[PDB]
Amino acid sequence: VNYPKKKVMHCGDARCNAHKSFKVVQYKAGKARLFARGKRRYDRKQSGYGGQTKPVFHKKAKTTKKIVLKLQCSGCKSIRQVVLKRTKHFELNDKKK
Amino acid sequence: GVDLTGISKKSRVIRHHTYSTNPYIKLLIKLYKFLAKRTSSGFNKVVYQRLIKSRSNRAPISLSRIAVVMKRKAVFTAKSKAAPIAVVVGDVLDDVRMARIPAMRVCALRFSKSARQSIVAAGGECLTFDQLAMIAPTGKNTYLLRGRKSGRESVRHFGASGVPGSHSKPYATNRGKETKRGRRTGRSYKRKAFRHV
Amino acid sequence: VHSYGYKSGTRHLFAKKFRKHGVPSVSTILTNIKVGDYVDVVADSAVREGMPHKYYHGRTGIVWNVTPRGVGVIINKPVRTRTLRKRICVRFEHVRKSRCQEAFKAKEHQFQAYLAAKKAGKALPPLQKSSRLGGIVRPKNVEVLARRVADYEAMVPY
Amino acid sequence: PKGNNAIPHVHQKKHWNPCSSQKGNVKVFLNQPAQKHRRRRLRLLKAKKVFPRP
Amino acid sequence: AKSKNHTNHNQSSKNHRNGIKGPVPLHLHNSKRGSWLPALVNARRVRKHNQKAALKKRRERIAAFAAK
RNA sequence: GUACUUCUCUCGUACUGAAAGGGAGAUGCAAAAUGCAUCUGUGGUGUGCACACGUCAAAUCCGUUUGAUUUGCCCAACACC
RNA sequence: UCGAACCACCUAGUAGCUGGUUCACAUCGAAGUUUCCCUCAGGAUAGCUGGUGCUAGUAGAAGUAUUGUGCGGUAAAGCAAAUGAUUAGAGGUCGACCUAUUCUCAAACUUUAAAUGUGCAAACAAACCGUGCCUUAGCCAACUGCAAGGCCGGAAAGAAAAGAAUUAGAGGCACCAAGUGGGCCUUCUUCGGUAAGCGGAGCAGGCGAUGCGGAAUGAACCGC
RNA sequence: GGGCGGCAUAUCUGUUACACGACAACGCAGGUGUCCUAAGGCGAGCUCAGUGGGAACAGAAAUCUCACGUAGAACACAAGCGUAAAAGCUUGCUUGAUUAACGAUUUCCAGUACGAAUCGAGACUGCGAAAGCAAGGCCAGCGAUCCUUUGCGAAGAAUAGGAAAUAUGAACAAAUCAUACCAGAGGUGUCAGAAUAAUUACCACAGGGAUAACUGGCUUGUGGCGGCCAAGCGUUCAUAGCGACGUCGCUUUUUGAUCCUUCGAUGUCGGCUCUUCCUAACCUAGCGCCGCAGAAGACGCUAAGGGUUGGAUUGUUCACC
RNA sequence: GAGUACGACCACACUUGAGUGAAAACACCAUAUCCCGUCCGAUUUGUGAAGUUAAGCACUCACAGGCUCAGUUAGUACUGAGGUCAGUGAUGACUCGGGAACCCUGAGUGCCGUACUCCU
Ligand SMILES: C#CCOc1ccc(C[C@H]2NC[C@H](O)[C@H]2OC(C)=O)cc1
Ligand SMILES: [K+]
Ligand SMILES: [K+]
Ligand SMILES: [K+]
Ligand SMILES: [Mg+2]
Ligand SMILES: [Mg+2]
Ligand SMILES: [Mg+2]
Ligand SMILES: [Mg+2]
Ligand SMILES: [Mg+2]
Ligand SMILES: [Mg+2]
Ligand SMILES: [Mg+2]
Ligand SMILES: [Mg+2]
Ligand SMILES: [Mg+2]
Ligand SMILES: [Mg+2]
Ligand SMILES: [Mg+2]
Ligand SMILES: [Mg+2]
Ligand SMILES: [Mg+2]
Ligand SMILES: [Mg+2]
Ligand SMILES: [Mg+2]
Ligand SMILES: [Mg+2]
Ligand SMILES: [Mg+2]
Ligand SMILES: [Mg+2]
Ligand SMILES: [Mg+2]
Ligand SMILES: [Mg+2]
Ligand SMILES: [Mg+2]
Ligand SMILES: [Mg+2]
Ligand SMILES: [Mg+2]
Ligand SMILES: [Mg+2]
Ligand SMILES: [Mg+2]
Ligand SMILES: [Mg+2]
Ligand SMILES: [Mg+2]
Ligand SMILES: [Mg+2]
Ligand SMILES: [Mg+2]
Ligand SMILES: [Mg+2]
Ligand SMILES: [Mg+2]
Ligand SMILES: [Mg+2]
Ligand SMILES: [Mg+2]
Ligand SMILES: [Mg+2]
Ligand SMILES: [Mg+2]
Ligand SMILES: [Mg+2]
Ligand SMILES: [Mg+2]
Ligand SMILES: [Mg+2]
Ligand SMILES: [Mg+2]
Ligand SMILES: [Mg+2]
Ligand SMILES: [Mg+2]
Ligand SMILES: [Mg+2]
Ligand SMILES: [Mg+2]
Ligand SMILES: [Mg+2]
Ligand SMILES: [Mg+2]
Ligand SMILES: [Mg+2]
Ligand SMILES: [Mg+2]
Ligand SMILES: [Mg+2]
Ligand SMILES: [Mg+2]
Ligand SMILES: [Mg+2]
Ligand SMILES: [Mg+2]
Ligand code: NA
Ligand SMILES: [Zn+2]
Repeated sequence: VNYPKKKVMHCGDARCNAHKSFKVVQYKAGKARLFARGKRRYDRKQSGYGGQTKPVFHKKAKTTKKIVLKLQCSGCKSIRQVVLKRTKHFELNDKKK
Repeated sequence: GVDLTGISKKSRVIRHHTYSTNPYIKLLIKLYKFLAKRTSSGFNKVVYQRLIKSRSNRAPISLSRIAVVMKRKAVFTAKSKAAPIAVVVGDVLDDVRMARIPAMRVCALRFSKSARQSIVAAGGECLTFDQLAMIAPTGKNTYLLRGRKSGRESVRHFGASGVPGSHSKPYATNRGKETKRGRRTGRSYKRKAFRHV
Repeated sequence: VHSYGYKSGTRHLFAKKFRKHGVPSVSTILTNIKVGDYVDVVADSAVREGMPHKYYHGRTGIVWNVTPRGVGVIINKPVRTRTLRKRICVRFEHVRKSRCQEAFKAKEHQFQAYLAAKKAGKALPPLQKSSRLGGIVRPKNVEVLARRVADYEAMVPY
Repeated sequence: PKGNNAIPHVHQKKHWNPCSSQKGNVKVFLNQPAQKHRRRRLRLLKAKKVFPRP
Repeated sequence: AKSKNHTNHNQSSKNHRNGIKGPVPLHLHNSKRGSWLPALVNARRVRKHNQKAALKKRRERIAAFAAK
């Protein structure tokens, strides 16, 4: 799927309340923190004897992921996230066909 | 044979005797069973039916509730006519939220000690059901009253709390527990507060 | 195999009659729907917006809500041991004003007219007599009813 | 069936019940009246020993 | 070992033993929640005035009864 | 065992919010980003026991009873607000 | 005593599986179906059932009619009508191709179209009448016009007559729970299969749970 | 039966399905995990598939032109439905595929979620002269808890937490760090969602006739045995003998189909021995007919009283000599 | 008795031929400086009024094709209820009820509104 690099949509911030140009960036998950509370609990559980203490998922079935876009207003610098349908090839293309 | 399909579904659960072990309740039932069959008054029949009822089905009444409904009837009542005797087949309990009450004549199965003190201190009189039968044998000029039951905690628990449109309390000793999934839109879903019937 | 989607098994249900295709006419657009009216819920297949589910097609109900393009209709529906009052949201093109109370409305208006005529010295219309009563019959022509030989040869083809 | 009931948390999943194979972990109060009498008897006996001190 | 897949046998008999109960009448449970909001808001203003008129009317009746 | 006691404890009279934290009367006058006044009072509406005014019908041993209905208040409840 | 000895103990190990489960009478009386479940010999969950009732004892009644007013595409029919299939002549070297019709058809074809069905209505919280009155931040360019909520009145065969309903016709509201969740047989309809006392469905009765009187004999047939 | 295979495991269209709705099978015929910044939105113009006539190279078919053309085309992908100054085609501008105060509803259904939809209210808009039309491509195309991760709570104002300043780390403050509340994303296809390779003939247990292997039972496709019609064969001549194309049966000495009985047990093939029964008759008793000279035979009828062998190979039943 | 503009129902209104047409309209028609749009003033847009009912349009005609409403087909096909009915069966009839369809054939060939205008 081809997506434009800039989108003009409503900026709900109180200083805009109008349609503004947003820069489009694909969302990427950040790195898992070592000191996140669930990670800290998991490391405490995994220490010592007993082996693997939690399930490990293996039966993958999906071949795609839902596309999330981070849209940033030029003025407010605020970010809005939108969800697109699942696709195998997401591309940001300013060149209209 | 006679086709009588579902004839047993027409019959209803009607009780004639009381489960009470109180001998004074049985004396009252004996007295008002006689009056409900030898008089034409509809008051005696209703009073007799309520004496047979169980304790849960004779809800207590607050003193403030009696005074309020008495005032609603006191207006639109001629000054010549005396106020009716308030009759409740049940207990009368005092209400600390209303201190100033008029003088009323109240007949009940039982009065709480504070309720009896409040009625007398206002100039009223606490009557007994055998006294009522002697001054109002046919129930003339009486105000039959019932206590409230819709506010009981058992009623607030009736039904499933997980179905849409329901607002019953669940059976749970821990208030914090049973609050996450099915009660907040963030956790999977939330039970719908309203449903059209 | 067989599936259960929203519009399953509607090949003949959601189809126009022969030579009666086309979008809804102006008279449908100009029809006024009010809260409390009786409406028949008949889906228009040429308007694939706000169509009722196939169950509610051909059911008559009471309007409970009116919205700029939509009509809220309460429809009875039997489920197991009881009937539920289902509220459906459809576009105005899928409802027709129901004539289910036309005979009752005429009966009420006739009574008012009869009452007014009886009130002020008017001649009431003559009461209709029953056709099941007896009477003498004078037949103009009388024919013999019998089975003939020609009847048996006429039912043989070839 | 189960029906509408409180979700039970009665614990009692350990070997508390005395039976064959289990000593149990229980404490009854069948000696409560006797111990109450003993405590009063001891207090009156002690007052005699420390008389006339409080 | 296969068993029966599905049947509606005896279900209509079961649904009619306590009968199929009729619908609730129109005058009961006629909540306006979820209806067209602009008409709902205007109706609330009229209903608020109607309650005020009802309160005043009872005041006149009480005084009129005490007048005689 | 029975009789006696508890400035305590517990369950309730108040509930909400993740928490910081807030926290429920009516009427009138009026529209103050904590507005004033009063305190014998169902917040309102529809349906609703008994009771009280009547009003019809039937039966009466002529004392009444036994049904329906009008109006007032409507208790308990139910439904809209 | 050996593909992990023997003795005591944890151990009365767990078992959705097999077996058992002790008095009488009385009032009622099922289900083998729905949804979810590592679910298919089991559970939860609705339904069926009992108990307890509550509420103003005809009320918001109905596995039934009648009369109005909607819905339908199965039986039938048709191919001389669309879509597919298909035989044969005729009329405009042979044929092809056109025109007309003609032999034969359709679960996944239809112009048309039943019987049986199915939704709504048939005057007591309702509807009808008085451009009667109040309110609105509703609609309309406005308004006495439309919309809504009320109030005040009027009228009410309480629903005539035309075949013009009937009722062993107390309606509504709850609470707490049990068994059941292997079914099977027949009437019509019906799918797979050559067929089956075969497998699988729809409607409704029945056996299961039930004997009695008949078909000599038979869970289900006839009668009851 | 199980296994192997397949998937009827979540799901969409037509049909089965019996003219409301609902309805099964490892029934029938096909689909789904995608694809699209346009193939979304709107406005305006236009009409498609196909024919017929005509025009250099040009022909069955290249482009141009005029008529006809009810859709016989197209609308991403299965199917149905729908659609003609469009819902199709071309084109111009666009981001209504955004946000949307926990509004209500439908389908599944327990009237619970999830997924898809429907009718709205508010913000900001896109197209249009305007009425209007759009919060995706109508209807399949998708995902709980816990955990991880991302976005939102801009700056500045308040003598005081207010109508309006997110909160907590509980002796108190600051800056980090970690949490919390709200909305998404990373996934469970066994799709209401455990983290899973074989073998056992050395085997074990609880059970099941809810379920196979053996006897019976129902059926008779297959096997076997026969009729009816009469094209032919029989030098001639349908029927002495037999009988293609068809068609109607019987039998339970074959196999298959089923799963009613038995799994707290009904002893499995073959042979040996011994008895009895059936007849669709090989011999023995009679009797017809013949392509019946005789002899030897063919076909048929009544008849089961009597008889029906010894051996080589093979466990064999069969088979063969 | 007609016309125009907007229309409701959407063939009794359509399709194919042929004929007729007062008035006023409608329409063909003339033209391209401007507004506007095209390869092309063909369509569209602007400005006009010299000509014509030749087309459109409106009526009428046809043993016209369709379409509409009836009749026939036909109490036939089918069907709700019933039988210890018939028949080996396939199936069929009967009893109490409901009741089609095509072919064929008869008639018909728009109707109803608002405003303005002609006949006047
Ligand atoms: C291998 C193999 C096939 O051959 C057989 C042979 C005998 C059996 C036993 C069954 N016969 C009847 C009953 O069900 C059982 O009797 C008993 C004693 O168990 C099963 C199969
Ligand atoms: K706050
Ligand atoms: K066995
Ligand atoms: K012989
Ligand atoms: Mg309370
Ligand atoms: Mg069909
Ligand atoms: Mg249809
Ligand atoms: Mg149960
Ligand atoms: Mg159960
Ligand atoms: Mg309980
Ligand atoms: Mg021991
Ligand atoms: Mg079976
Ligand atoms: Mg089952
Ligand atoms: Mg509380
Ligand atoms: Mg707190
Ligand atoms: Mg040994
Ligand atoms: Mg099990
Ligand atoms: Mg047992
Ligand atoms: Mg019984
Ligand atoms: Mg199984
Ligand atoms: Mg079991
Ligand atoms: Mg068992
Ligand atoms: Mg047919
Ligand atoms: Mg036909
Ligand atoms: Mg055809
Ligand atoms: Mg069909
Ligand atoms: Mg009666
Ligand atoms: Mg079974
Ligand atoms: Mg049907
Ligand atoms: Mg159907
Ligand atoms: Mg497009
Ligand atoms: Mg267009
Ligand atoms: Mg959803
Ligand atoms: Mg979709
Ligand atoms: Mg859209
Ligand atoms: Mg589109
Ligand atoms: Mg789509
Ligand atoms: Mg859409
Ligand atoms: Mg899924
Ligand atoms: Mg599942
Ligand atoms: Mg070996
Ligand atoms: Mg067994
Ligand atoms: Mg078996
Ligand atoms: Mg044997
Ligand atoms: Mg055979
Ligand atoms: Mg066999
Ligand atoms: Mg077997
Ligand atoms: Mg044995
Ligand atoms: Mg045995
Ligand atoms: Mg034996
Ligand atoms: Mg023989
Ligand atoms: Mg012999
Ligand atoms: Mg012999
Ligand atoms: Mg002309
Ligand atoms: Mg001319
Ligand atoms: Na049983
Ligand atoms: Zn901004």
